[PDB]
This record gives sequence, C-alpha cells and structure tokens, in this order.
Amino acid sequence: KVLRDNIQGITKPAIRRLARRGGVKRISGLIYEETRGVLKVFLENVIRDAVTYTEHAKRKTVTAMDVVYALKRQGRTLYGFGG
Amino acid sequence: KVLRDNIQGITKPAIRRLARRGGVKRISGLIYEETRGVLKVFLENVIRDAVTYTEHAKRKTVTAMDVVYALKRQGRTLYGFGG
Amino acid sequence: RKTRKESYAIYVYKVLKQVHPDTGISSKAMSIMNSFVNDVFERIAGEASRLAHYNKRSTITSREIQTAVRLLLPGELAKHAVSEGTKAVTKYTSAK
Amino acid sequence: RKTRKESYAIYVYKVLKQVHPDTGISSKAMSIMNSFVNDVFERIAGEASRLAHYNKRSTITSREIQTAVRLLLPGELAKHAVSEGTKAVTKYTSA
Amino acid sequence: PHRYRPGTVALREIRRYQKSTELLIRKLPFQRLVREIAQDFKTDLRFQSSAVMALQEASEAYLVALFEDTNLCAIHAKRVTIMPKDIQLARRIRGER
Amino acid sequence: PHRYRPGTVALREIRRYQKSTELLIRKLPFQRLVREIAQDFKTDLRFQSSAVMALQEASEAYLVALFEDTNLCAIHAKRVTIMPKDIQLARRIRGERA
Amino acid sequence: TRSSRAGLQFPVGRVHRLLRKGNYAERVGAGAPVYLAAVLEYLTAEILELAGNAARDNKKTRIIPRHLQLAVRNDEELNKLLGRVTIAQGGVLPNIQSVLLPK
Amino acid sequence: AKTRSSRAGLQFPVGRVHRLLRKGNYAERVGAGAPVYLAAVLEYLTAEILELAGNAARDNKKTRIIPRHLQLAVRNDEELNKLLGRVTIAQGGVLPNIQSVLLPK
Repeated sequence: KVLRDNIQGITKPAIRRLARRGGVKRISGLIYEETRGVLKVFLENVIRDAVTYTEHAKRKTVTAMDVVYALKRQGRTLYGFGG
Repeated sequence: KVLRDNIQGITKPAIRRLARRGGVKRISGLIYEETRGVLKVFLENVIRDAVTYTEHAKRKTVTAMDVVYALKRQGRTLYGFGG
Repeated sequence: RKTRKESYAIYVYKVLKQVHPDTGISSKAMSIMNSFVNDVFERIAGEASRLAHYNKRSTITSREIQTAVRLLLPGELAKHAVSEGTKAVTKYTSAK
Repeated sequence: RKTRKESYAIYVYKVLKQVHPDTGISSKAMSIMNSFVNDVFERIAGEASRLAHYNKRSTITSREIQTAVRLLLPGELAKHAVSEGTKAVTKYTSA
Repeated sequence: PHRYRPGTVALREIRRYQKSTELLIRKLPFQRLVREIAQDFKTDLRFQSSAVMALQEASEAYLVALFEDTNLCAIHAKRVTIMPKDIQLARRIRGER
Repeated sequence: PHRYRPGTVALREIRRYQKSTELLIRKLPFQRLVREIAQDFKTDLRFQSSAVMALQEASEAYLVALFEDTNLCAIHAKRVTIMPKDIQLARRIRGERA
Repeated sequence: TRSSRAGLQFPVGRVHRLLRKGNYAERVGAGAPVYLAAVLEYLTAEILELAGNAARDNKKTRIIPRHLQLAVRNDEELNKLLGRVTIAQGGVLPNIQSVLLPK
Repeated sequence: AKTRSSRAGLQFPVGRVHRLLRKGNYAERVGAGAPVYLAAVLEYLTAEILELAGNAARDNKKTRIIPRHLQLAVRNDEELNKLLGRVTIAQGGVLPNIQSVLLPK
C-alpha cells in the first residue's frame, strides 16, 4: 500500500516558530509547503543512510547511533546522542 | 623586512575574465579589491596547510602533493596533480 | 637511473577500449582518471573501515565494501555498482 | 547488570572541578562534552594517520599528533595545545 | 480593544524563541513523519525513542540555520519577507540544490 | 566609427570563456603572490612549478564558482551588476564568512 | 591472476595490497578487493563512456580533461559524486542566466 | 607514580587513549608519546570549553552547566565556534541576533 498524508503534521505555526528562532520577521504564504519539501528531502537523505547502517548491523530497530553516524556521513555532526 | 605589493598583480582584466567565466555581465567598481582580499584569504588558508605538510616532511620545497593534501583538507579536492 | 611510480593508467586504457575502442586519451585526462580512482578508492575504503569499527569487527569483507558503496554512491550508480561487485565476487569464488 | 559503557565523564568532571570547583554539569551537557572529546580525538588521529601514510611511515609519533594539531586547530588554540602537549611529552620522557 | 502593530508580536517571538532551546515541532507529528518516511525505505522498523529525538534535534537545527540564510537572502533583495526563492538561493549556494 | 551596445561584448566574453579551459590569471604575477604569501609562514622556501600550477588551478576554480554564486545573489536582488555585498552574502552562506 | 578469475581488467592484487597497507582494518577479507576493484572498474567505465561521448560530440578522437568535465557535470549523479572536486583544465558548462539575454 | 597520566601530569587517561589509538586502525604502530600529547590536547580543549560554559552558567544564575551553556560558550568564542562549525549541540538553541532592518524606526 502507499503511505501519504503525514508531512502536513509539520504545521504552519511550527514552521513559523522555527523561522522565528532563525530570525525571520515576515513569511510569505508559499513558504510552508516549500519547507515541507525541504524537510522531507533532508529526512529522506539521513534516514536512508541510517537504515543502511541498521541493515548492515542485521537489526530491525534503528538506533540513535545509526542516525548519529548518518548525520556525520552528511557533514551534519550531532553532539549529545552518542559517538 | 615587510613584504607587500604583489596582490595588485591580480589585475582588473584578470578578475574580469574570471567573472565572465562565472557568467557575470556587469561588475561594480569595488569588486576588484574585494576579490583581491578574498583570493588572499583563500591562498593563505591553503598555503598555510601546504607548508605545514612540507615542514613535517622536513623539506624546503613545497610539492604539488602538499598542495593537493591541503586542498583536500579544506574540502576543495583537486584532480590531475597526484590525487 | 630511474624511479618507479604506480598508476591505474594501463587499466583505464584497457577499460577505455571496452567502452570506446576507437578513441584515446591525453596524459592530463589520464591523470584525472588516476585521481578519480584513488579518491573513490579512499572514500569506499574509509567508509568500510568505519563500518567495521562501528560493529566491533576486525575484518573488512565484501559486505563492508557493499554497504560502503550504498552509503557513498547515489541511487542508480550504487545499484549498478552492487551488481558488478556481487557479480565479480561470484565469478571469482566459482573459479577458486 | 548492564553492559559497561566507557565514558570520558570522570575526566571531564575533574577538569571542570579544577576550573570551576562549585559548578555542576547535566546529563546532556556531559553527553555533548563526551561527543566533543570523541570528535576531536577522531579528527586528530585521522590527520596523523594521513600524515604517516603520506610520508611512508608505519608509526604515529607525537610529531604526527603535533602536526595534526597544527593543521586542525585555529591559530591560538593550536599554539596553546602544542605547548601543552610538548610539555606533557617532555615530562613523560624524563619520568 | 487593544491591537499591536504588524511586526511587534513577530519581533517579540524572535526574542522568545532565541532565548530557549526546546524543540518547536510537536513530538508526535514529527515521529509519525519519521516512521512514514522510513516505512517507504524498509518495512517493519522499530525506532529507539532517542533515535527520533536525534532526528528531530538535527532536523530543527537544520531548518533554523536554513531560515537564517534565507533571511539574509531576503534582506539582500531589500525585502523583509522570506520567500521560497530565498530558500532556493540559500540551498543552491550551500550546494544542496 | 562603430559601437556595440553595453553588454554585448560582455556576453561574447561569457560565451568565449565558458568555452575554454585555459587559466585566466597571468602565471608570473600569481607565482610571485604565492611566494609572497608563503614567506610569511616559513622563510627560504622553494616551489615546484607543478605546485604553483596546482595552486592556480584550484584558486581560479574557486573564484569562478564564487562568481557564479555571487551572480545568483545579485540576480536575487533584481540586479544585473555584482557587488561586494553579493560576494559577502555568498561566502556567509558557504560558511566561509561568519 | 585474481582479475581473470573475477573477470576484471582492474588489479585485484594491487587493491588487496593497498587495503592492507592502508590501515583500514586488522584483516581484509578475500572478497573485499574483488568487489572494490569491480566498483572502481565500473565507475571508471561509466566516466570513460560519457567522456568518449563528449570527445566525439566535440569532433575529437582523444579524451582531454574538458571531456571528462563535460561528462561529469552534465551527468547528475557523477556531478554529485564529484561535487567537491575540481577537474584541472576542465572549465565550466556554457550557461548564461536568462535575464542577461537581450530582449 | 604508577599511572601514565601521573607521569605526564594529566587528568586525561593516557592508557585508554593509547588503547583507542591501537584499536582504531590509524597506523601499524603507535608511539609512546602519541597518547600523551593527544590526551593532553584533549584535556586543554576540554578545560577551554568548561571554562567558558561555567562562565555562561554563572551569568545565567546556575550551578550546573546545561547544554545551552555549552552552546553560548562555543558560539560566542570565534575559535571554538570554528572548530565546531559543522557541529550541532543538542538542546543548545541559538544566539540572540535580530537583524537591524527588522528593528522599528
């Protein structure tokens, strides 16, 4: 079956709060769907690598270490979850 | 003694040719000195690392390999010189 | 006298002949191919190295090279790469 | 009785007690500190490994760590790390 | 009764969210998006809860810093309003595309 | 006489220099700049000719790409002319500038 | 030779040597050099394929570095693999931005 | 002095660092000075960051370094900011920075 209709759980006020922490004052109406596409591409690229690592460890559970290793793979190193 | 007056050897028509290959149609007058400073910082960062490599090899001649290793260090990998 | 430097030049030629029998290559272009192979070698090997360490293993086996190839290469490029890899491994062990 | 998970925690608490003897540190903060130490460890070790390989040496000596630190750290931080490392080697060698 | 001028609550919200460190996406929507994207890669996958926290910490950090670059692109075009084209300029320059 | 409208030879030169691959900085000025910058790191140093060639290939590739990004920033500001602020925005985003 | 047994043009012996002399791990399995040498050969052929094509489009019999560059930067996936790489003497792709064109 | 840390005057474990350098496939052989130098550099950077983050903590009226103090610390120091320029510090937030043109006139 095809999975869909979840990206919209990243809501307009949530994207707005992220923009605020980024210092953004005024937000065009088209930004929200654009930010959803951006975040999906990001999550796709990282989860793909995380799963590749998980697969190789012969596991069925994605570990924080799999993600940490994947973030590091993409040049997006993350502190506070291991490694 | 203090060394100076060589960066201006990177001339206006040379910066212009570079901009053209970059697809730039019109060039402000203040761009030329700005490009001199940018190119200085770039060469600084790269030559510094290159020299650190020469030093460690206990040499007096900077090799193309030292430069290649430094470019690579800086995330600017270069093919065709001993990669 | 004379000094020996190894390169993949002869193998790049051999492969060039497979894909384009009627075309050749300059020295400069040859040096790029050489850089390219070394670079990609280092990149897969490094990833395979890390995979082994992450899993607390002393050995880099084809399976590490295979995963390395899938973290490294993009999509279609990986799919084909995994094929040629698995293929050559099969042919090799069945010629022991 | 859960698996032994090594940490730099004890050292980090030491340094922190030398430098701020009344200051504490949370779980997450210490996790970040631990990731910092591992990260910089890997970066220096890696650059040393490359230096050795580049010079056809089989050995990673304090001289490789030193050059690794000079390529890796920015200016002043390098200066200080180099002197604090040479100081440790000099001692170690005599005692 | 009382009404603040447009930009006043926005600026108040900037100062507020730059003071704190808590995640800004609601935890359950995010988790469901993580499981869906991963499902489309491999079925029947479990997640450590910390693996989802790690994906959310990184994801929100990425978007915060991207909104920073986006904001500069907007200002560069003498604008105050961020637009999809500012995000796209940012990502192009970053070499994400 | 004869005069092309401003921008015509700019486009001719774009087409021309995106067609070729030869270096665009004169070799000896660049070389003297390299030696000058290196002296401030270690005195009495020799350079392989290929080392200077590598530095020039790399530097020029860097500047060409940077001018691409700069051009995109200028166009972003509805402009046709690149300005130091476009470079500074480019480098800021690239993470070179702070 | 191990190349023939694997059916490769690329040297399985040399790759196994380099993997050991390279401090990647204590031990290197027997399949590892074969797989790696095959991946290396595959990517080689992918780039030579596309750059002989460039060469022919440009009316040449011999691949120069511009042909490798044309090859890599017109291919999405190669372009991405080499995205932080600089191909000596390869130039750029012809691309003028639209608004710069006369109307 | 039995420990190699003591012999070096370090708080960081030279032994464990020597272990990790061997079990890490960095080179065939690891010299005796390498772990000492490295453990000492690690100690220096550690102290550098704790210094600035205990300071942040105190500015904030707190006895405990939480990760935001580490982030304030790292991102206000130019050189720490650069060493960790591709790093993300869980739960650390951002620096307060509103752009000028956004300020009311």
